[PDB]
Amino acid sequence: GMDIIFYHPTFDTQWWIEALRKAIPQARVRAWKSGDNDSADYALVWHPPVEMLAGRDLKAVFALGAGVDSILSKLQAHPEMLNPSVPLFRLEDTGMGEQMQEYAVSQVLHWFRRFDDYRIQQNSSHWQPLPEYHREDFTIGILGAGVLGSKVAQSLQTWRFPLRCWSRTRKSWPGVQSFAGREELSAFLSQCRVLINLLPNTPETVGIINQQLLEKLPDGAYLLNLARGVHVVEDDLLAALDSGKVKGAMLDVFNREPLPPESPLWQHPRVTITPHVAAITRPAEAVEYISRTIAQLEKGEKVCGQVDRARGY
Amino acid sequence: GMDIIFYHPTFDTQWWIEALRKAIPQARVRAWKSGDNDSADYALVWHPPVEMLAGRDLKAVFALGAGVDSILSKLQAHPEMLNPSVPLFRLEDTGMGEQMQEYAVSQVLHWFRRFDDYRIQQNSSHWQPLPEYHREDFTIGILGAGVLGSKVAQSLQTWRFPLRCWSRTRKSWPGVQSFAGREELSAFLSQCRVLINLLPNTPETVGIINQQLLEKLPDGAYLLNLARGVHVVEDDLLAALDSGKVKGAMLDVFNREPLPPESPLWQHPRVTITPHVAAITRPAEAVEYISRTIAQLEKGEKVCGQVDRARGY
Ligand SMILES: NC(=O)c1ccc[n+]([C@@H]2O[C@H](COP(=O)([O-])OP(=O)(O)OC[C@H]3O[C@@H](n4cnc5c(N)ncnc54)[C@H](OP(=O)(O)O)[C@@H]3O)[C@@H](O)[C@H]2O)c1
Ligand SMILES: NC(=O)c1ccc[n+]([C@@H]2O[C@H](COP(=O)([O-])OP(=O)(O)OC[C@H]3O[C@@H](n4cnc5c(N)ncnc54)[C@H](OP(=O)(O)O)[C@@H]3O)[C@@H](O)[C@H]2O)c1
Repeated sequence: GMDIIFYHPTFDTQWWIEALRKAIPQARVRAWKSGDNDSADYALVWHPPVEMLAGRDLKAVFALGAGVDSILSKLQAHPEMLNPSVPLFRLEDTGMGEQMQEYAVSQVLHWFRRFDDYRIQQNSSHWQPLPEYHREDFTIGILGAGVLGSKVAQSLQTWRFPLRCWSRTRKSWPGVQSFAGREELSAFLSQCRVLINLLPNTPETVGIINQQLLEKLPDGAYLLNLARGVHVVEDDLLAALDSGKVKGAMLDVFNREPLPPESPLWQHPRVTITPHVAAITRPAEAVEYISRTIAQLEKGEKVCGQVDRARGY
Repeated sequence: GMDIIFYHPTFDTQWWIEALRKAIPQARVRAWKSGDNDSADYALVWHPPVEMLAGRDLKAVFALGAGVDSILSKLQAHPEMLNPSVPLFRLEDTGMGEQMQEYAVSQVLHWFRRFDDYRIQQNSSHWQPLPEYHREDFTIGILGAGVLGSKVAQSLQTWRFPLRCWSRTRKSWPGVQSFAGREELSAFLSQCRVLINLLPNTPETVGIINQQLLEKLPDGAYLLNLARGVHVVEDDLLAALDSGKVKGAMLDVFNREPLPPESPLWQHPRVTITPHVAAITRPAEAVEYISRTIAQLEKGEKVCGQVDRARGY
């Protein structure tokens, strides 16, 4: 027997309540409303009101996304919101791995096969075969080598691209050269024909894709920003696009979302925009992950997807 | 010891001569010019003049492409051109398998992830997440189930799309439903959300993608024409694009190449054009295939890539 409280600003709350009840048939599940200070064992949340969590000795909180910068930022502003005893979990993969693979493989191949150049030629009804690019000139760098970065690297290794990754700690993936820490970032960047961002938003990574980073990339590089908008200094990117340093950028996330209509990114010729849909939260998969994790916690088994609040992700 | 004659209208003849000499060091290799009636054992050709082959009792002819409709059409007009004793080979895969996989996977995923819809929205600086498509609604049909069709099917099976193929004779690929012959074509087409053309050009397949074929596809279908332009009745395709039957078409080949500037395909909003570059002939790989095949022929080993002139491919 357990009590679960659920809160999400826009999802179908009734659907989630019914799905959780079936997946955890001993659970009593309820939508949280202001004033509800009754007991709860677990909370499933996205942009929770401070009142929902403050003072609660919960057994766990599950954030309904892969990224937790929104909740950690709220906690820094409202230290009373989550007691230090409460473990915080995020959604680990739950179908977002495959979605990131779909997006990255499609667009890496799109650029590798010069579909952007052919489109420009098509606009003028101009027929012209172009030289083939070669894999040896198309090293792919993955900024962030975690749950999603590993999946993307694996799918691209299938296509025989040279690969490198960047993280805080060394990785062991065969055939993927691992770079670690800020002291190795310039060497990492030097060969990245395509730079794929899959970092979390933390104080240590804000603004990392800036003028100084972009200048270290090879000429005619491509940027795929799949992580958070705050990683990219948008005016520095525009300057690199305008100079020809960056040949193309595909961006799924932005400093402000929805991306305001005055942003020059919308109409810039070498930019492709998607509205934070690279890997969406699928409710059924989230319910399965959460129910399995609660069961593991009850059995004293090791759990993977716990957030380290001191580290920030 | 052997004599090889080489002819190609545009490739780097001197490079090919030197590469063949190194790959087959007992071979005497020469570029063919009008008037050369000296002896030859093997001919490597693309759009050969009739005079180059007429009357020659060659041990084999190698056509420097995957498709042989150009040479077979010439032979039908000039029956003296190739003696019936001369076996005809084409390029089998030689890197074109992987190239077709790159093209098909990139674009299938592009459509599956609604990048064409997001681009339309981007053109108006409009932010709007769209519903996910689901694999169960995205059956991919491969028209032609040969060397290249099998490779494309295999790469797409990796992504868990439902798959079906169409050919003259039954296939055994696990997880790919095999349809065979014109009597089964309407059933094949009924579920194809994406139709990928990898047929050869033969009298039996000319014009197959016409009004009657397109009307049997599901609504909002996609066409990827990677094979020959003569397979598609361009005015029927335009009508299906204009009515909304076909949501998008990506075309690498056309009835006339270069595609004339008056064609409505160039500027049509849901059409993407590439200039017959889906899988190009790579010289080094072609030289390796040809030298290996000649060695197998000398040893009396079984050879795969022989054209059946009676069948037409
Ligand atoms: N639709 C979307 O666009 C979408 C959907 C899902 C997720 N996301 C984003 O993707 C992010 C990644 O998700 P994930 O599940 O892969 O996270 P994860 O498994 O926590 O991976 C994070 C990775 O980033 C690295 N990292 C963190 N701080 C770093 C630093 N200061 N220097 C170098 N590397 C650093 C970590 O290094 P270690 O391996 O050394 O710890 C780790 O490899 C989320 O945080 C979210 O923002 C976006
Ligand atoms: N850059 C380009 O755009 C590019 C590059 C390379 C090749 N191509 C094109 O791709 C074509 C395919 O190459 P490939 O190497 O895969 O050829 P292949 O191995 O000969 O495959 C041909 C396939 O088409 C099927 N087929 C032939 N006639 C048919 C009919 N009347 N009804 C039903 N199915 C029929 C065959 O059936 P069976 O299996 O029953 O014999 C076979 O599966 C070439 O002929 C060329 O035109 C284009």
